Amino acid sequence: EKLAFYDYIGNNPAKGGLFRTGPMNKGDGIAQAWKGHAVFRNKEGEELFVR
Amino acid sequence: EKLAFYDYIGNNPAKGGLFRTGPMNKGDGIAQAWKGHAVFRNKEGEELFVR
Amino acid sequence: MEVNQLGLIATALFVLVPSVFLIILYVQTESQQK
Amino acid sequence: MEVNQLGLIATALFVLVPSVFLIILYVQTESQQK
Amino acid sequence: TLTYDDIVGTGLANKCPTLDDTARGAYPIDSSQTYRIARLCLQPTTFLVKEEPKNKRQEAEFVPTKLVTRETTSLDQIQGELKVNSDGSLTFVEEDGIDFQPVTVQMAGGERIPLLFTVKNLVASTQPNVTSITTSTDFKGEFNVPSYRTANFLDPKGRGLASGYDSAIALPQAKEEELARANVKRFSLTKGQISLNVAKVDGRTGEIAGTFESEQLSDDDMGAHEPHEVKIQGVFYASIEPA
Amino acid sequence: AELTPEVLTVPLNSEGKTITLTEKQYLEGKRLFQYACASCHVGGITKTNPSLDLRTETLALATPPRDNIEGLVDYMKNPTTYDGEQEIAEVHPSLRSADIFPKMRNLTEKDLVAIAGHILVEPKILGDKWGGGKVYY
Amino acid sequence: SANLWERFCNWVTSTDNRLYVGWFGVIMIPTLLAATICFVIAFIAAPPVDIDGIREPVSGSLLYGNNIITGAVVPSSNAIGLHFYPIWEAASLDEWLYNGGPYQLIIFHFLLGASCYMGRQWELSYRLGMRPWICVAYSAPLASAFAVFLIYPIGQGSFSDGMPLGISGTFNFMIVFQAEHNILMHPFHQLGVAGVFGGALFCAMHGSLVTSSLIRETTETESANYGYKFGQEEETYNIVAAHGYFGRLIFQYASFNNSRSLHFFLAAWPVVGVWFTALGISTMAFNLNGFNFNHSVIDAKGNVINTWADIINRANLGMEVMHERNAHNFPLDLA
Amino acid sequence: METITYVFIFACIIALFFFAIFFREPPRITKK
Amino acid sequence: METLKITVYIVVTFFVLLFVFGFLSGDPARNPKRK
Amino acid sequence: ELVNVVDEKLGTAYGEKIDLNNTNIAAFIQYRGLYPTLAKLIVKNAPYESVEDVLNIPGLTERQKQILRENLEHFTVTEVETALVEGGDRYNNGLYK
Amino acid sequence: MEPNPNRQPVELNRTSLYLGLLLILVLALLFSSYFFN
Amino acid sequence: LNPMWRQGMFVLPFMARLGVTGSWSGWSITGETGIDPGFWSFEGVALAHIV
Amino acid sequence: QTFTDPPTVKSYARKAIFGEIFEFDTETLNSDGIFRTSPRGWFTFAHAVFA
Ligand code: CLA
Ligand code: CLA
Ligand SMILES: CCCCCCCCCCCCCCCC(=O)OC[C@H](COC1O[C@H](CS(=O)(=O)O)[C@@H](O)[C@H](O)[C@H]1O)OC(=O)CCCCCCCCCCCCCCC
Ligand SMILES: CCCCCCCCCCCCO[C@@H]1O[C@H](CO)[C@@H](O[C@H]2O[C@H](CO)[C@@H](O)[C@H](O)[C@H]2O)[C@H](O)[C@H]1O
Ligand SMILES: CCCCCCCCCCCCO[C@@H]1O[C@H](CO)[C@@H](O[C@H]2O[C@H](CO)[C@@H](O)[C@H](O)[C@H]2O)[C@H](O)[C@H]1O
Ligand SMILES: CCNc1nc(NC(C)(C)C)nc(SC)n1
Ligand SMILES: [Ca+2]
Ligand SMILES: [Cl-]
Repeated sequence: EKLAFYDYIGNNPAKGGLFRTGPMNKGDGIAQAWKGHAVFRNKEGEELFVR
Repeated sequence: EKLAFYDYIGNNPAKGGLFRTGPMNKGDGIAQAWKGHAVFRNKEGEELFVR
Repeated sequence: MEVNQLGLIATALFVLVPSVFLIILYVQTESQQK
Repeated sequence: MEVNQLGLIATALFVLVPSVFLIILYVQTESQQK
Repeated sequence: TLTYDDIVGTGLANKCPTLDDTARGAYPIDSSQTYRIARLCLQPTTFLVKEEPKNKRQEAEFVPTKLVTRETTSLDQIQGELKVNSDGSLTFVEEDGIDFQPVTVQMAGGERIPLLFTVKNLVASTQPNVTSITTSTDFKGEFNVPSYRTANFLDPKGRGLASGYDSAIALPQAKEEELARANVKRFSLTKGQISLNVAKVDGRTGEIAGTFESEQLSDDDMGAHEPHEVKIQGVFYASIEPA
Repeated sequence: AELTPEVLTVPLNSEGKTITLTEKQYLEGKRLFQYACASCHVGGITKTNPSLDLRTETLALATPPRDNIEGLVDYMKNPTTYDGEQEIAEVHPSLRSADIFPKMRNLTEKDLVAIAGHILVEPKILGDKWGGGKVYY
Repeated sequence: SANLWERFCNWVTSTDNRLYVGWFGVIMIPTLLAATICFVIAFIAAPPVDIDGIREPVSGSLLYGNNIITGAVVPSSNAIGLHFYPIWEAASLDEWLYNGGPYQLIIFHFLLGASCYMGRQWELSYRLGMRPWICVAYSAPLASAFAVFLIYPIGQGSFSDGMPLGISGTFNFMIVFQAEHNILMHPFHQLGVAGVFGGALFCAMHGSLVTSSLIRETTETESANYGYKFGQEEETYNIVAAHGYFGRLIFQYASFNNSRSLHFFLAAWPVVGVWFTALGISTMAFNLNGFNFNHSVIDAKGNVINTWADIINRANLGMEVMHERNAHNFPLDLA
Repeated sequence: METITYVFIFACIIALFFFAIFFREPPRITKK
Repeated sequence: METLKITVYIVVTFFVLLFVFGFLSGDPARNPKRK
Repeated sequence: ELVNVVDEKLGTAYGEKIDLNNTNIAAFIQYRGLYPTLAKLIVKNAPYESVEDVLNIPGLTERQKQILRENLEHFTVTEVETALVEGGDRYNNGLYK
Repeated sequence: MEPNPNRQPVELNRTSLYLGLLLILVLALLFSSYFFN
Repeated sequence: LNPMWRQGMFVLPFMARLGVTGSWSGWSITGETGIDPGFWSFEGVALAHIV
Repeated sequence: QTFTDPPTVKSYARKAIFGEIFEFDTETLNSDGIFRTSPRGWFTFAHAVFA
């Protein structure tokens, strides 16, 4: 889980604002668990990827 | 309705506190409607009264 | 906890304002020649 | 509305504190003899 | 032999008796002669509290905890019949005794975890065919874990189950659905698991000794919140006699 | 509003017959009741066992009936449990045990009758107060 | 060096110190710093205390949900009673904070130091050539802290019954006390309020009489206070004009003209009254309570005719019947 | 937020204490 | 923990000695006149 | 739904008659000759499936059985409620005068 | 103690008070929006 | 998933970078238990500076 | 309407105590359910003090 967590833009220091005060938690919230890896596919079975 | 409303201890100025600030509405809430007169009775049909 | 929102500012100005008063005087007294 | 709770006190002390500063000086200057 | 004064204040009173390194024998069972336990005794050594894996179910383990109350943990004076069974096994059946003690332990966070460490209504059993009680002759069974606080207990605001207030009388016109759980007191009753595994026998006097491990739930506080899982390790001492 | 002889007329035995006490006996009982009872029966209750009181009705359902002079008197001589199925003179003051409860040594049949009369007269005056406890103080 | 120790003793005892650290001070200064430092931390961060020994923790610190008015430092456990509970008596601090250890560390050091504080109020007076006895005035308020923090607990069998260290915690001590002892109906408490009421009264009398009979030496627009210089020879008010007015308010012989007799009375009254109040709490610490006039006046038939004394008993029962909800298992409250 | 406010004022009173004891106006005799 | 006890004890002894050996040091002497 | 088992029990037989499986021992003091001896036996002798099962307590002298028969109309029986039986609350539920 | 000889008096004229306040107030009019955010 | 840097901790990290990783209350930055930080726990450091 | 399940009956009985039973909107003002006094009350307190 720890490893997956670093791969979330919500921990990227480059996101945010000057008057968006407080901990990172007042934002997206206190992380509880990893929902899991999401694989998208289309009717043909082809695997798609989210930009 | 108006008449029934005056017969509610929540409009009695003698209830309250020195640091219980604000309108009467921050207390019991904004009055919406009169639920109606409540008559209590016991198995024998006798009508009881709430002190 | 479940406190009053204005409690903080009520306490802050309750302390600041009159303290600032006294202080303005004391310093202007203190600096009077002689 | 859905504003910041500390906004009020942040703005209050932001105005009061330095204003109280200047004022303390001006009055102590103003009352210096001769 | 130590009189009362010879123990008072030493903490010695909260310690189940011990057998010496010698006593590693075996006690005989007549199977045609009723037997009873004149004195079962359980002394806690550790209290582990399984931690809630947060939302991320990752499998949780038991963790040590500090004993915030004091040396008041031991169960003593337990007693009942140790009936011999057809298959030659033994099952202990408790009748009465200081069979429970309210314990409170703290955790990493600082959280106090109160539990009613007990073995009420124990029903321990052994292996089939057990002519004589040798070292490590496992006893296993369940017991009942009654609510931590009993029916009459009142919360800081007067509300109670068998007695006390009906609601949050301090908030006369507040919505009640939200307060439901804390106004309506529930009395929890659950089962527990324990295993007394011998280590020292002494057929001579018929007094075995050993160590135990039991698991049970902690206080749910009249059902206001979920109970924590607890594991308890310690030592025990039993006095078997024909009677 | 007074203690008339009408109020001092309490049941003597089980067969309805009554006796009438006099303002002297009353006071005297009241004094004796304090001397050897109040200690534990102050105000009609029972400190070392709050489940059994001196309310006349309680004494009525006792066994044997202890709600009359004859009854209470027997009791003060040979005490029993509420079902009467057991003598308790050993842990309850009584005549047959004055060696153990000295306060009961002086006590003579005249005294026992007064104490008994007091118990039946009090609730007549005080009412609910006599039986109940602090709730009624 | 005239001799280190010889010197040390000259410093300690020196009357040239900004604050007179005396001989008594050598015990005071440390005990008082411990009491104070432990308190402040407790009051702010200590966790819940099982005051009644029934595993029902009462949190009384700011960080655990309290505010200045409610917050307090909770008394040691009842499981502990009168036993000594120094930190080195606990498997851990966690255990020590749960059984109310901080309470003892505080009351003992405070009471210790506050006594030496008295011992000091003597010493300095000696090193300065002034008459003693001031320290004897301070014996009253001290004798109270003692009564409320130690005598009462010794008497009652537990430190858990000592007065808590907090605002509301004190009201608790009072309300319950009243229920178990009916103090308002005790001679000693009454003498206490006479002394306190009286004190405040007299404090106002003197204060006004004097301030009102001050010799004019100030401008119409100048603080009337400046009319006094530190280190004056003669008096700053007309004690003869003061007496002149006050003697006419009531009547001459019922008025002071001797400043010394005035000031003795001024000190004697409150101190004597509080001494009795302190002896009240120290006396009701052995269950010799206030007058019990319950069901005294009864009528011609035997009916009970209530007096205000009875209306007081009901209010007391309410307190009795509700305090310590879960701590009692039996009929009589003998503890 | 409340805790901070309570401790702050307390901390301010103790500061006052200090200055009052150690930074008073030296009390001068006769001449004034 | 058994240590702290020791330390505390030492510490209290110091001061208590400083106290007795103090008034012992001819305290009556210390004062304005007659000594 | 969360309900106060005790306040609910008061809407059944318990609450109208002496519950042989729940009601506290002192309740037996309101009928002639049941208290000391019998009440102990009744309570001590676990739960009952029906009021009559009381008549079956081992040892009951012929007279006791007589008395019991007389007062059966004042008894009932309902599921054993833990909140009311735990803690030995049937021998002392913390109520006095 | 000797009257420390390194001290001078401090001054703030009326105009400075005004220029000062004008700055404090307007900064406050500029940042309050972001404080309340 | 909820480490100091998600909780707007600013000083707490500089104390771990050099050793102080425990609390007198029992917990620790790495997530271990039963550890004895001794006197130099975050509380300790904080205590020290104040003095 | 009529209600017979103890809890609901008691709920209303618990309300009858204040006189006529009403329906409040507690959300809006985020009320707490603790009585506050009317202007009549405040004006009276303020003037009795000032006086
Ligand atoms: C010096 C660097 C520094 C840094 C990097 C941080 C960083 C942080 N602090 Mg800390 N803090 C500091 C100093 C610092 N602090 C000091 C000195 C104090 C004492 C007051 C605090 C008290 C403090 C508290 C009480 C809390 C934090 C918290 C936090 C986190 C807050 C997130 C946030 O809302 O930022 C907001 C950043 C800003 C609002 C900056 C904007 C400044 C603008 C508005 C004004 C500039 C002034 C003026 C108008 C300029 C005009 C000039 C004129 C000439 C024109 C963050 C990691 C919070 C936390 O831990 O949450 C979990 C928390 O609760 N800090
Ligand atoms: C003179 C009488 C007066 C009266 C009777 C009222 C009455 C009312 N006002 Mg108004 N108000 C007044 C003057 C008055 N106001 C003034 C001068 C202002 C300008 C600031 C306002 C601004 C105002 C606002 C902005 C609002 C009200 C609202 C309300 C209602 C508020 C309910 C409440 O929370 O009270 C609370 C009463 C108190 C907190 C009094 C306690 C005073 C104590 C704490 C301190 C005393 C000072 C000091 C510590 C003493 C020490 C002395 C020393 C020598 C020892 C109420 C009907 C509210 C409303 O309309 O809600 C719908 C609202 O939002 N009022
Ligand atoms: C286990 C214990 C560990 C202890 C460690 C510390 C050892 C001792 C002292 C030094 C530490 C710093 C002390 C600060 C002193 C000071 O301010 O006074 C400085 C003055 C100036 O004189 C003076 O100062 C002179 C020198 S000069 O001005 O420094 O040059 C000096 O020669 C003279 O003797 C002296 O009296 O000293 C005094 O008058 C004696 C003061 C005694 C201390 C008071 C304690 C009282 C406690 C009260 C409780 C409430 C407060 C709670 C607060 C938290
Ligand atoms: C039941 C147990 C009884 C135990 C008794 C134990 C007694 C132990 C020591 C007794 C010591 C007497 O000790 C002696 O006292 C005199 C004062 O009288 C001190 O003399 C001291 O006082 C003068 C002032 O009078 C100072 O200027 C001098 O610097 C100081 O030392 C000696 O320096 C000290 O050595
Ligand atoms: C200003 C005055 C300050 C006074 C401070 C006084 C402090 C007094 C005592 C501190 C005692 C700490 O005592 C110590 O606590 C830790 C838990 O935290 C215990 O437990 C610790 O050591 C054992 C090994 O012994 C480890 O397996 C365990 O994981 C560890 O937590 C120790 O067995 C105990 O010896
Ligand atoms: C000097 C003014 N006279 C005077 N007299 C009195 N007499 C009583 C009885 C009140 C003490 N008091 C004062 S004020 C302490 N003053
Ligand atoms: Ca939790
Ligand atoms: Cl309690």
